[PDB]
Amino acid sequence: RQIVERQPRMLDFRVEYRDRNVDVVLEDTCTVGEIKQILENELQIPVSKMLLKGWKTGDVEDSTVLKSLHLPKNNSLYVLT
Amino acid sequence: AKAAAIGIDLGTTYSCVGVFQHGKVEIIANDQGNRTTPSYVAFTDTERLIGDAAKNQVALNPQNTVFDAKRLIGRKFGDPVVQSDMKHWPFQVINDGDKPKVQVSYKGETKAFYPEEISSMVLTKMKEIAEAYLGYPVTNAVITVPAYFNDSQRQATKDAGVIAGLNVLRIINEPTAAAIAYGLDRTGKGERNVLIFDLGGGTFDVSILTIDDGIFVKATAGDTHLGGEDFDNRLVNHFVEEFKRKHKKDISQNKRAVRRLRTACERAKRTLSSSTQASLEIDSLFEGIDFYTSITRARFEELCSDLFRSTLEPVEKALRDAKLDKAQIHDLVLVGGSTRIPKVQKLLQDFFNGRDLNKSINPDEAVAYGAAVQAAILM
Ligand SMILES: Nc1ncnc2c1ncn2[C@@H]1O[C@H](COP(=O)(O)OP(=O)(O)O)[C@@H](O)[C@H]1O
Ligand SMILES: [Mg+2]
Repeated sequence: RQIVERQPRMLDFRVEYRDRNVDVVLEDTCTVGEIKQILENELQIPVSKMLLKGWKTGDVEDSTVLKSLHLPKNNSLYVLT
Repeated sequence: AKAAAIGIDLGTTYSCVGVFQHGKVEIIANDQGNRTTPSYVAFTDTERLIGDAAKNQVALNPQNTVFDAKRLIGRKFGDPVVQSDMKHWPFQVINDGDKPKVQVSYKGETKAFYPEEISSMVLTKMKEIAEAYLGYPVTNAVITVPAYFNDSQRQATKDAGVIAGLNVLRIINEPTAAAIAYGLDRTGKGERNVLIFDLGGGTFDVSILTIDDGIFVKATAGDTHLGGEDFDNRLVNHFVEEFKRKHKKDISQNKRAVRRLRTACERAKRTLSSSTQASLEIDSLFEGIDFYTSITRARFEELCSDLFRSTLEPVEKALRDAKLDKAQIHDLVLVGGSTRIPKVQKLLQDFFNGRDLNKSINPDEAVAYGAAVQAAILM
């Protein structure tokens, strides 16, 4: 046998905010902050004003590279303002 | 005659070692005859205790009995979840440059330990268990972590292995190891969708994987604060109420009495997975009053029915994220010590429409089993 744990190169995110869901697709070399910027374009709220939630720890930063979070292919997040 | 490598399930509340030898996995019993060991470390006036010895004296020595180090490993002191968890631990956590350290009294002195040092002591015990069975020093190991652990948690778990004197061959995901134990990479049936339902002592993890040709995560869900401990506490509160009715006294603010009750409740809970009734006895529980009673499986199920039912919600959520119907899950895998509860098994089986579920490996051993296989493959 040989055993390989493949990390998906494209990450799918469904981000919930209030009544609404924002779909986001990006490479796992992107940062968490790039998700927030896409959220700002969709919600017209500044990234400064959003608490992006759903990660498994509370130390994730805007500069965190998504690959380092060992995320599943399909992800559920949500935004607090 | 070369030394085998070991697989170690380094669990939040219990750990487990296996070794693959002679075409077969052996899950290794410790010197109590036990195949799981509490992930507990204690510090007394005279010695350092690890495993059962540590967990046995938690009620008498709560300030210097460490557990849950897995909730701290690779983490930052300022993490809200860390600060939230600290309110429930009787041991002190301090800040060293945003790195948490556990602080205790040891041989009369104040000592502080990094999470990976605490975990390295658990891993030392698991290493010594394997060595007592194999008859020689063990230097190589695969260690498992939750699939959602980040780089920092993985690196700190590996550091705990190095501090324990192990060459860490690889860190792999717990649900991967569970699937390996069931040969789910070797069905020869093409790509398969696998759901891992992992209910332990402190945490509940649901993972959906695809497996094709030995290549393994499509969705995750769960609750990092739902586990066997919460079922114990439903029993604790039940008997606290029974003790009020029988003796008109409230024991809930006596920390030693509650912990002694919790220990006895956890044992009764285990018995209720094999029998429909269990007895419970604690001498001098409170104000020297002896406590002795019994409980039925049915009564235990009623006390926990909402918690048991709540486990299906993360299953539905993971299926939604993976965009899969429950009928598209080819292999269902129940692991974790709490999946031994018959009501839990029945709720999952009914949810997956009467399907026979993968349960013949002991569910608190399947992760160590798969780690042992991965270890042999890497030697
Ligand atoms: N026979 C049993 N019946 C019910 N619960 C059990 C049984 N055996 C173990 N457990 C529970 O399993 C939990 C620990 O599961 P385990 O997977 O071994 O540890 P971890 O949480 O570290 O993964 C504990 O709450 C323990 O009480
Ligand atoms: Mg375990």
